[PDB]
Amino acid sequence: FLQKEAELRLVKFLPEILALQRDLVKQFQNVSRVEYSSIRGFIHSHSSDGLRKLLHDRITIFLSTWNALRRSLETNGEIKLPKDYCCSDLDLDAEFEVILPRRQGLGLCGTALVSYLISLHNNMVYTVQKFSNEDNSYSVDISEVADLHVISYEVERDLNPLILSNCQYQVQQGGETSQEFDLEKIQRQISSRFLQGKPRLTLKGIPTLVYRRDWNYEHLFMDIKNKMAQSSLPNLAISTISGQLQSYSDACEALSIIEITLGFLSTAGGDPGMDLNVYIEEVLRMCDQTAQVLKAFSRCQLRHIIALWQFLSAHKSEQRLRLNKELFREIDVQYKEELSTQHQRLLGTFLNEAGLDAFLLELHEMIVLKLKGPRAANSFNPNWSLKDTLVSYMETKDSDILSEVESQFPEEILMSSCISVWKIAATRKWDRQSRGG
Amino acid sequence: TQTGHVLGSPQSSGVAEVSDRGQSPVVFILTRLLTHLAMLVGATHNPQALTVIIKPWVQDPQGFLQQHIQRDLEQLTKMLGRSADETIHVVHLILSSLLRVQSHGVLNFNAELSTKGCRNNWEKHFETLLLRELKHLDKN
Amino acid sequence: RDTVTVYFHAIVSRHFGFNPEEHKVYVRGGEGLGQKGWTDACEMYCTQDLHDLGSLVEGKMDIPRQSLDKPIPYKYVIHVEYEFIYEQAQKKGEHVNRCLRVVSTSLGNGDWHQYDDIICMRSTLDSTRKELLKGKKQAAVVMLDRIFSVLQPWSDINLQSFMTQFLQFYSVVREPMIHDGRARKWTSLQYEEKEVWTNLWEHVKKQMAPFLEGKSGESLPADCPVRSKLTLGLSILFMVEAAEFTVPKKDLDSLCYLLIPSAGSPEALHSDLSPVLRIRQRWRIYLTNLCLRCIDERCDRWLGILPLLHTCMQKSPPKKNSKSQPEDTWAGLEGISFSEFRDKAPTRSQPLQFMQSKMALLRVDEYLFRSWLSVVPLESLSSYLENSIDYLSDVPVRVLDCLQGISYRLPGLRKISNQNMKKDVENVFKMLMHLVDIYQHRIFGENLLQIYLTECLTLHETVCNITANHQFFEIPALSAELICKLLELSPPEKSYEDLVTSTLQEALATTRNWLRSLFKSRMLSISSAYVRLTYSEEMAVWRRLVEIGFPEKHGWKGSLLGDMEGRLKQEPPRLQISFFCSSQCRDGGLHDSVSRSFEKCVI
Amino acid sequence: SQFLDTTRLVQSCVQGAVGMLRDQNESCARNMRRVTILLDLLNEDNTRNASFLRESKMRLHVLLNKQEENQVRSLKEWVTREAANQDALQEAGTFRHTLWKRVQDVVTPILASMIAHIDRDGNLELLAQPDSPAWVQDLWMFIYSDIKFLNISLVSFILVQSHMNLLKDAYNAVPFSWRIRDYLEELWVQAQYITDTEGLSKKFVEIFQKTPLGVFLAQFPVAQQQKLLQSYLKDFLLLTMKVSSREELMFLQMALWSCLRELQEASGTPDETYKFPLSLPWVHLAFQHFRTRLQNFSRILTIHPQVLSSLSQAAEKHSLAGCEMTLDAFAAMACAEMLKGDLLKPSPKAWLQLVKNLSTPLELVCSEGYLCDSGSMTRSVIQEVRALWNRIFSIALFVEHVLLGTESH
Repeated sequence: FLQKEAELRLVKFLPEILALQRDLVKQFQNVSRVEYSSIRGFIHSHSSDGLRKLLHDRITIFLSTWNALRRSLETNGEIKLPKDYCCSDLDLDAEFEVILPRRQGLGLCGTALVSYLISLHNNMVYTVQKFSNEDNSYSVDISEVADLHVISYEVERDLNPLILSNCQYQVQQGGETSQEFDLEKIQRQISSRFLQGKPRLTLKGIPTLVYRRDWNYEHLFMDIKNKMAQSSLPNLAISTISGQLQSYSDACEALSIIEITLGFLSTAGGDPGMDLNVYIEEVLRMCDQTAQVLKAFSRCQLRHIIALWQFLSAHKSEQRLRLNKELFREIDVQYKEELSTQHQRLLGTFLNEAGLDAFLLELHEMIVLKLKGPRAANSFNPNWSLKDTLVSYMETKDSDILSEVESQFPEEILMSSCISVWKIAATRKWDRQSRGG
Repeated sequence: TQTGHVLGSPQSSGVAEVSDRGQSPVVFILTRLLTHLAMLVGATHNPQALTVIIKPWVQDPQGFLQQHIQRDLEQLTKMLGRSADETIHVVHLILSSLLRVQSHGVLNFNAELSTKGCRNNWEKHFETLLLRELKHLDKN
Repeated sequence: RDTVTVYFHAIVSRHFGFNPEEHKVYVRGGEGLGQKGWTDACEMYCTQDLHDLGSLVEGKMDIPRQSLDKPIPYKYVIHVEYEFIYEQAQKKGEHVNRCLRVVSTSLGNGDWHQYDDIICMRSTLDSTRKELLKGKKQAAVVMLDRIFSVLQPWSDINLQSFMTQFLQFYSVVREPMIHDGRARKWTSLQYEEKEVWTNLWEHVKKQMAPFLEGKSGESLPADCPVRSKLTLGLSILFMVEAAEFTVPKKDLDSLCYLLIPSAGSPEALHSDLSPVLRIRQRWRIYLTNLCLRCIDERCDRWLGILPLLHTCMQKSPPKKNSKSQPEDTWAGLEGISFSEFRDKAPTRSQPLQFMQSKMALLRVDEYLFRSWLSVVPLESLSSYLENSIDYLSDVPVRVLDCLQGISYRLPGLRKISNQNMKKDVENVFKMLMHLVDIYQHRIFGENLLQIYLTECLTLHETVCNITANHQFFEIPALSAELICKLLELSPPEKSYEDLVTSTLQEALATTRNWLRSLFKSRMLSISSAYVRLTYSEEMAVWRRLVEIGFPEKHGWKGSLLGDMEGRLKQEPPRLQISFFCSSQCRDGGLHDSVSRSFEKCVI
Repeated sequence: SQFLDTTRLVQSCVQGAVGMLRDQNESCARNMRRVTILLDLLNEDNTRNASFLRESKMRLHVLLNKQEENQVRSLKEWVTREAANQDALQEAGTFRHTLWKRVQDVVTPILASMIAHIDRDGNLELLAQPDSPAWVQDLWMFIYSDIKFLNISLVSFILVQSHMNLLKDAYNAVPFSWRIRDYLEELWVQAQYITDTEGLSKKFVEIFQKTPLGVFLAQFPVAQQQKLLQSYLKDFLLLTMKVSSREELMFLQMALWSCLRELQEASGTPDETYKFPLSLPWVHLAFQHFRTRLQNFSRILTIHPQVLSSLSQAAEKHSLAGCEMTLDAFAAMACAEMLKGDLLKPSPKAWLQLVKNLSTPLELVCSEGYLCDSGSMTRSVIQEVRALWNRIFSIALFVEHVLLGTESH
């Protein structure tokens, strides 16, 4: 307690800064929609004088406690932050973004402060529990914390008298004045008022705003695979589908419909049965567009949806190949490099003995999910091979044919030219499919 | 990590500079005071080398370390239930007691403080000597 | 806590022969005062000598809170001579005595102020009533003077004490009350609140007069209780508002003169005066109802009340037009219908002269210029822009607010049919280009070029759709000249190139849409064997829209020429040959591109 | 106008709008429910549905009007701009199909944001729930029929957030919970800033009746007004404090109602602010005057889950909460009785942990600072629970001093 009393004295204002964070989160529930340069303009941008003074005193206290605690955050908090935050004494005329509890850029001030406060409170209560109580179940979230639940005291008004009453004077017959601090009475006095009966705080109800736009589609695939026992598409089924979507605008409409239905299914439930027809028509109730796509989806259930999506995506891209149409128009040009004669020769050597149908599909999925253009060399720099990244991406969730792409795939695929391999494979498949009959 | 002398301006209302991961508060305080006065002694010859050593400031080691020492001394006089003269007496006793510690048991540590292990060993021996000499001031 | 402080103020008449040195005064009343009934409850101390009127006397006491909203009988005694009320008792043997009713809701700061009129000694009806009425009038005047003096020094606490004291003063005076068995109004006085506030206004006018003559500070009369003109204006505002009583229209020229921020040009004085007026809610309604009451056919000095209202909100919004809200919020008014005054017969030539007399007021804030932009008549707006050359030279940024204002007012104005506002528009646009190119290119500095480009293109789009007569093409012509000259002035990353490409594309698209829009017909129809254009002055129109110098990497020489060649090709070759040298396609413009295109089409 | 079937457009694009909506991964994801309820309420058969469609039409109109003003008109002239986008043309079949696709993709994010801003906790379910009292739909329409009061912003997977940690199908009884909460909070802030803490109730209620919402609710009859009031206490209690039960929610409901009545009994006989005592602001007033007490009551409800059993008999054997509040006092009484009942049954150490966990709340409730003023019966109750609390605390000290020593040593 005397080790961390200095910072324990400032946990009384944690509800205030937390309420400020809730208000700022609710009032700015967006991304990249901020225009206020300084906090002064933001606070003066309110006609309500009472609300203005509320924000004034709240932000003054927030600034004071942040300045008082901006030393242990770089060394003791469980979140790592750069030193540029605590190097300067922030003022009222400082930048505005700092008061926003983000988690990645310049927003770690409030998050780090509240996390340090809750961490020290939790550590203190945990130590107290493991000292004497040895058991507890009382705990509350940060969504309804009050001034009654936090630990608050004033040294001059409450802490000094309680300890000064526990200074014992002893005198001997010979004449002396010895000072003794009986540990038991002071321990019971301090414990029974401040650090007993307090809840065990958890980090669940933290005021935090969403910074990442959840559009990587990978969490949707994981949610689909975890919620349902997804199954692969039967060969006759996929053959019929490819038969009934030979057009292009048909493929685009199918893409739109399946993307909407996948967006619904990833953030909700779905029975592995209950074929895609009845799911389309009456589960979410959209109107009929074209009988062709419905007749295509008729022979599929929910347990194939993602697989269907991937195949459908490939089909669209594959169509763009036949009509000599620029097939991506979105990806980086650094990957749009032509393979060399030896490269395509080894690629054809692989293609001569390969299950092209699944391989082209998965490789197209890899490009369309990760090779989006900018910000793509972080883990897929155009200097690796394909067998390593393919096996790494497929060992996660795939148990399909693997040995062909690690015992027969080219060892120098030149990832820099990654579209060329799939394009040449698709041309080979199209020639095989069309020129025979 | 974060080597050097990274510290804010002493005129700050922040934390009281509580002890680090593994040191008693009194020993840690005495050790940091001795390190600060050692940096003053070194800077009194070549302030440019210290300017390179300490990261934030570029103007004057002397004034900033003087404010540091003033804060240190006032927190020491707030530390011992003595008089400021008696705090000075205690620090003088501590300083003069480590001169008569000719007993050599300070092996297996580097004399340059270039590694964290040797730095921690130096801190360990410094803690040992500081406690040995602070358990001898009440009766002196 | 259980006691309320009541401050009794009275006047002892000269007929009493009262001497503060020798005679003492007390307030004796029933048990409602908190002391024993009809006993000396509050000692009543003299403060000022009123000469012929008598002696002004003040005192205080503490009454129980249980007495709130209840009638308490009381009278003034002089040490013993009881005060005499010239009223006949309803019940024989009962004493007509003053009634104290402390209003719980009107306590305000917690202290009540009971104002009692001149204390009259019994003279050992109509003439006596008139004399008593005169004495009460003078008493009300002097206590209003005291409430005036309470306002000094200019502080928030003094202002609150002032408003509470004035409320209690009005409540006491407007309804003279007496207590003889039961509290009742003093109807025999016939002192209706009408005459009460007639006397109050006549007293107020003598405080109004000195400031109208230019007196301020030391030059003011030494008996003037209010020293700052703005303070006196706020005081009369508070008094007339709390009573909601009519003001003579002659007195507006005075009361609106008081509120002018004389000797308050720096914003430091207004920021330091803000704490005296911290409440930002009641003052808004007060000032809005003041201006709306002054919106009558005088509307002269009210322009001075805008800065006072405009000194106590947020800072100037730098946002582009059409994004936030219409002119009400941008100018900061939100409560004045300037649309009816900007669009009407401009019989009031005063505002222009007022503005010319108050250049200094334009520096006291930043909302004043934008507010004046949306209120000035359009025909005089060129002179308004001319008068602000110094203001724009001090800060070469207010031209952004000028663009915001014009792009605000222009779409509201109806379609064009006249010649007067033609002169208005050309004059205001020429003053605009003048004030644009004279100063510098620092207007585009600090990365401010993007919003300026957006404002210009929005002005282009919003001014294209008000011209459909092929003779006002000069408005889009100088609009294109304006965008051209603001394109070439900014200093030379690729962001500027992208912005200039997009802006010039939007400009030429808007011009093209306009040219297609007003030309919804054929052209060069013959109908007489003497072929002439259905838009006779169209060719010169083209002539002014092509010479404007734009970067040749862009279009305007491959796009617009294609537009003309598409326009001409529908006409039969014989007809265009006949029109070709019909003495109307004259003016070979020294390798004029349009004449050369005419040549190419004809060959 | 007739230039495009707006109703058809929204009926087609609701699926796209709600498909990208997501809750906090566990807060009753209702995507299929959301689209089903929307299509239930997106027809023209009912006049209520027609009014909803009209209001949605005007809201979409004004939102898009404010939206396109940042465009450079290169997208305002959307037809030609789309046509020049030839890949968009070849992906969308014919030309009219492509125009419809562009319109629906323009409309879908805006409507999704509208659903997110409106369906914060389930406001839509009230309209679809049958036998809904007239005040429900009247207030929902009234709040949905304003601009300044309910201002809607815009912005990928947008987020809709819960405000009360809703249980299974909470469907907040009030048409709008958070908006009314914040509106009344800021009204209280302004009223308390402008005027001192002497006519705080009067100024707050008068500025409540000054707003259009107050004059709207004044037209509601007494029965609907009081049902709306009770639902308002319920939603405010659920929002402010989260309870893991149902009976304790009703206990808090009655406690807050008793506190409100007691506050409405503080003044002797004003007859100017008590002429509309069945009004919304009193709720906030009650909290602002009794929050600590309520908080402590919350604690004594959260610290012991079995005490509710005794509360289960309270109104049955006390008929309490008539004029003033006494539920915290009865909770203290029940806790003291359960202390004095057994004293050894679960375990002496488990007992010691129980009594020490509830030691400090029982100390707080038995404080003169806690009970500033109340009825004399309540004062007698606090004195007797003080006596019983001191007795049980002495027993706890005794056991912790002797039994621990004689069982460990």
